[PDB]
Amino acid sequence: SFELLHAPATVCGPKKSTNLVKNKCVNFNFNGLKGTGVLTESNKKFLPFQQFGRDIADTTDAVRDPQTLEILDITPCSFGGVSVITPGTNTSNQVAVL
Amino acid sequence: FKGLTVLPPLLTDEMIAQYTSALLAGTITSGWTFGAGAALQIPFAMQMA
Amino acid sequence: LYNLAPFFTFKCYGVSPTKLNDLCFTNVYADSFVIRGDEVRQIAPGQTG
Amino acid sequence: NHNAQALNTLVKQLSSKFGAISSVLNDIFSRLDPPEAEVQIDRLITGR
Ligand SMILES: *[C@@H]1O[C@H](CO)[C@@H](O)[C@H](O)[C@H]1NC(C)=O
Ligand SMILES: *[C@@H]1O[C@H](CO)[C@@H](O)[C@H](O)[C@H]1NC(C)=O
Repeated sequence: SFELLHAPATVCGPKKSTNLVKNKCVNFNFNGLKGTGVLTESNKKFLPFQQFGRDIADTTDAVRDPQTLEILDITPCSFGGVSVITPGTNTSNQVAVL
Repeated sequence: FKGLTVLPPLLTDEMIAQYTSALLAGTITSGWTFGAGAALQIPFAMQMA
Repeated sequence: LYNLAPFFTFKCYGVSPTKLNDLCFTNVYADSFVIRGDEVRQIAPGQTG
Repeated sequence: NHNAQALNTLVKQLSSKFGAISSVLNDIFSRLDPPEAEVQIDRLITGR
């Protein structure tokens, strides 16, 4: 019998440890928490007992480092829509992109 | 985000204000004439008469 | 634990046996007791006996 | 206010499980076999 929720966790299998990357869109795996995002400096006044924070809009904004105990904000790296401006096939093949 | 974005309108507020100023100037200076062809001037007192 | 060959029941509820290597458990109870051969039927959730 | 509330509830409704074990796709894929995670993913996709 075991509880399957996230950290704190004292029992884990064998794995490797990698260093900290800041403002790089990086695939990560924190203590079994799979995902993709970029980690940045946090100015939030996280209390010492706060493990991981769904602060605003019910989003897993932050997770606390199992070794350096730093507040690591998790945000997905930049994405967006792409639009294509064309003058018409009969006129020209030149294309501008927004 | 979660994939939900907002697009800006084509006409800025300044352009709409310019349109409104044009309408006010036309109606003050020419009455209802500017809305049916060439704009013809007329004093405001005679227009209100 | 997989080095032990004679496994009879290894069913898991809510978790996959092959996915245990990539998981972390906040608390685990090694609740153990020896039973008769056929009694593995009644060790199941929501099941009476 | 109507536009803001509609967008806010669209954001907020993601937290529901729709009958699955969890509302997070990563956990379902991480701790279940693909044959058993397929139904959970289908339920979440249909709800969303
Ligand atoms: C080892 O992990 C503990 C757990 O929080 C942490 O406090 C400690 O600083 C870590 N040690 C090193 C050398 O990273
Ligand atoms: C197709 O090409 C002709 C020749 O240049 C042009 O006059 C016409 O406008 C084009 N069709 C459209 C829909 O613009």
